[PDB]
Amino acid sequence: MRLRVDVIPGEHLAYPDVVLVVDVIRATTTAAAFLEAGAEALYWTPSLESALAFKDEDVVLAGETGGLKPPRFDLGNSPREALSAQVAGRVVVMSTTNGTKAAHAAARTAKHVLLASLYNAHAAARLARELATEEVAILCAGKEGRAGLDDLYTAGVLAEYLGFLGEVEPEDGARVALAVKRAYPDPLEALSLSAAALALKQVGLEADVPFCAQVAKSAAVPVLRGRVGEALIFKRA
Amino acid sequence: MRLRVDVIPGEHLAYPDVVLVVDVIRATTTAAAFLEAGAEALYWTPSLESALAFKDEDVVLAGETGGLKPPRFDLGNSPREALSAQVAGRVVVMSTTNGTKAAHAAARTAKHVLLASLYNAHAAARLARELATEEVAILCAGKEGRAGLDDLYTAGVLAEYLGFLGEVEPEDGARVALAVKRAYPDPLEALSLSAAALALKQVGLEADVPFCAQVAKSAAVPVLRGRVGEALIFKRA
Ligand SMILES: [Ca+2]
Ligand SMILES: [Ca+2]
Ligand SMILES: [Ca+2]
Repeated sequence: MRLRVDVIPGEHLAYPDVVLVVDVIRATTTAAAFLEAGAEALYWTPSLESALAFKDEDVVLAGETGGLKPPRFDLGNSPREALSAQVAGRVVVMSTTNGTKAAHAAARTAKHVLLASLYNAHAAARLARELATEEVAILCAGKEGRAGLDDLYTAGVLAEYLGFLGEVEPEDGARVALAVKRAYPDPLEALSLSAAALALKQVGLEADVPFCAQVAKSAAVPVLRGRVGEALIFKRA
Repeated sequence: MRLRVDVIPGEHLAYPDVVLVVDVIRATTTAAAFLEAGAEALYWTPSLESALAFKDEDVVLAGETGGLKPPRFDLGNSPREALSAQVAGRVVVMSTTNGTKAAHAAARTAKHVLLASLYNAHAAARLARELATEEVAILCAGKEGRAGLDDLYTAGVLAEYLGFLGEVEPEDGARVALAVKRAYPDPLEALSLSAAALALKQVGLEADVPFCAQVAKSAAVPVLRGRVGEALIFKRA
């Protein structure tokens, strides 16, 4: 079973089998939290305006620009606020920056697209292995072409767990991700040292970092199951 | 001093101060070997075609596509062959797949561009610290949008040495590079597990890997000093 980590997305990159998309602070952690709270589905849109379009339907609008909730949205991108929100049985539309680009990119060629985080890591890894036939790839969203220490650490936790579950053939990115995991046995340390955590502290949202540093506290795995208009439709596996 | 590592190049990425460009297997190692052999200058172009335009009496053309010497070139990209080449006092023109383009990307904005490898690591790190005033960035060439374990290990060796010289404030990429260095006590293991080493084995050029794994065997540091047409002009510092 090949094990691959792409440290940043690339328009030209292709995925032959499974792809675990990671934006641990915060988009993919928030996505899992909404499904853990019972949301019927998550619609990930490619832009703020595209999410604003559902603003009339029976949905909850969640998202951020610069990490902060847009004035017309119901919720921001905090996974803590997502987990406690009244969304059971509801469709949540999410508009986030780095995370949606990565998912739309992987969705271009992958057979399966899963949204992974430290929060749902063991369940996400187990489903990836169950669905894979030749490769489990992990795509780290990073930020604007530069890799994130937090996403790579998460990819290292996933890579290590996948190795615990069965044999794996890693390539370079996966060896890099495992090295990042080995260097930070503490998930909260790896995440708190990251640029994404500092960005949240600069806008007063650092309380979200410990939530994102939780490991395997949810079995909710968003899986790409369809598309409507510009939205990718994720459902709980 | 800020310490930055970009795990892969990006067209829009900018560098405010010093950049150490790394393509350890093999372009930046080969660059240093040519200067160790006495070459007067290295002209790095961004394509085979542009390198060929510099053909002239006593000019040596070196390079590769798919790791192999192109038909019209004098030498390929082996650092062993570069070190033993008849290049004393001559201009060596090079075009390679990853490294020479990465240098052009950094040179668009950097104040200083140095070509770094394990082979000249300590001299390169010392020169970067001497020239820097606000930041030393290390640009890993990788391969076609994906990070290389070998370039990141090399960046970690450089990052560690820069830290011996004074205060460093690392960002995410630099912490990833240092984690890769810590994960591999033997530079030959990081390099021989890398996709770049396996790609050389596919075409029978793997004898160059041990050469690339030498640490601080040369004091020759190619430093950017000019540009003529499509060639970046590097001289021995
Ligand atoms: Ca992020
Ligand atoms: Ca290379
Ligand atoms: Ca030109």
